[PDB]
Amino acid sequence: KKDWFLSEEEFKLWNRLYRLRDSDEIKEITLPQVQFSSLQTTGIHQLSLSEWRLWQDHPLPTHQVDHSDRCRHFIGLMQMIEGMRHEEGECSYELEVESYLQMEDV
Amino acid sequence: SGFRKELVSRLLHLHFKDDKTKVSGDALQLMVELLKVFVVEAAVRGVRQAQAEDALRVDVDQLEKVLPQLLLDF
Amino acid sequence: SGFRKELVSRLLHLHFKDDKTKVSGDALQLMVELLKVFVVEAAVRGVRQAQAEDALRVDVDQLEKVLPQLLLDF
Amino acid sequence: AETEEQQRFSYQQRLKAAVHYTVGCLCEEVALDKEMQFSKQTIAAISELTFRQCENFAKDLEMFARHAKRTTINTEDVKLLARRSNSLLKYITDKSEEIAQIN
Amino acid sequence: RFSYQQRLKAAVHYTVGCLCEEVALDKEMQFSKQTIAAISELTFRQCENFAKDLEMFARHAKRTTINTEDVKLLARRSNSLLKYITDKSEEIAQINLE
Repeated sequence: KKDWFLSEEEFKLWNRLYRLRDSDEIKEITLPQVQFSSLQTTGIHQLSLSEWRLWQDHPLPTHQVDHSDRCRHFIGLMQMIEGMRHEEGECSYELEVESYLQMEDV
Repeated sequence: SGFRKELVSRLLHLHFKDDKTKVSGDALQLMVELLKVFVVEAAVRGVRQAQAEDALRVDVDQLEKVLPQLLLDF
Repeated sequence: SGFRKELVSRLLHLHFKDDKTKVSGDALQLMVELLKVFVVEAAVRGVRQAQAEDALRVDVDQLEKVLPQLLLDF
Repeated sequence: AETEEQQRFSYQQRLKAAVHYTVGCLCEEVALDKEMQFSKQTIAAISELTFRQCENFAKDLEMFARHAKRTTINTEDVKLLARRSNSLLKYITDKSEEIAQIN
Repeated sequence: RFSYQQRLKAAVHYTVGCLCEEVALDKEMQFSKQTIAAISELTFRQCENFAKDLEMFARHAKRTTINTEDVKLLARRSNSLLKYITDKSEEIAQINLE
């Protein structure tokens, strides 16, 4: 079934069609590689998960993979955040929930 | 502060799909700690985000920008 | 067109911590399918976003918008 | 059915309220430590987040258990929840060995 | 020249490049060079998570060799994903038997 690596032809194709170069506007594309805070450039584009937050309070188009539960929790959380972004006095969530508090659970 | 074993147990049994599913005493006690770490991570990442914006307090804007990653790291 | 099992097998082995971990031929075939689904899912969803903006080409801006809900779906 | 829903809703709110009270306290400490406050809306968001996140934890634990044939969720499924971060896993495992002793 | 890792990534990059080409022709949309590189990075990193989870999922069931169950646990979050993986297993079982 052929090799794990690119062939001569596939490698030439990659080099001139896909490979990013230093002379390109974006020389490289990176992703967050994140950290846990509580426990302890140029031509480089860091993919952002937060810059399009105002696109997030609605379920986005799907192709073959349905949105998951945590995805819908995320969307619902973005919706809840939109609703209380311009408050506007005492928290709507506080009053919505405080009357159910039972001191035994805490 | 922190969560109580009883509360955490009611939050899990609230979502289980199999009514036969149970949680060991150690597991439940470990969850109490895990939930605490989760809340602090979110709160701390919120502070970070707001500080990177030279903001004075954590509003829902800064919390939004840390949400997706926070959910992915868990 | 897709990923070769020979590559996927070495893609996984690159990240194993234990030098004894192995991958069944069938699980490897499933992982070959899984990786494709992910790539195509990202591509098409980027397309659907470029279409919504009536752009002519999918740029990283269009990709980053579908990213959170993409990663959360996986 | 109309009383079963109102009951399911009340109970949910009871739990939401407890999480919210606890989250508020935990955030109070983070505010003192890092020296910065949280809007009332930020706290409420973190609470709802924690609430919904419990659902993810629950359904995962249950499946991780069934994956190991068990019906009872033990201490090593909880660890599977913290795999993403080495420091996270280390912290939870450090707290796990601790609990075991005394517990 | 290239580190073993770089060649793995270039291989992934090229495959992703071809898959995006199909999508481009099918859906009638062009991809920027950067967008394909981005998806390539996502995929390679997504693969690191898959690999580490399989290993732990298997070791969780006291197994040393990752199996079909571990892959199904990977797609536990999506009905579509799970449905496909299980169906794939079925087609794989049919092809494997005979």
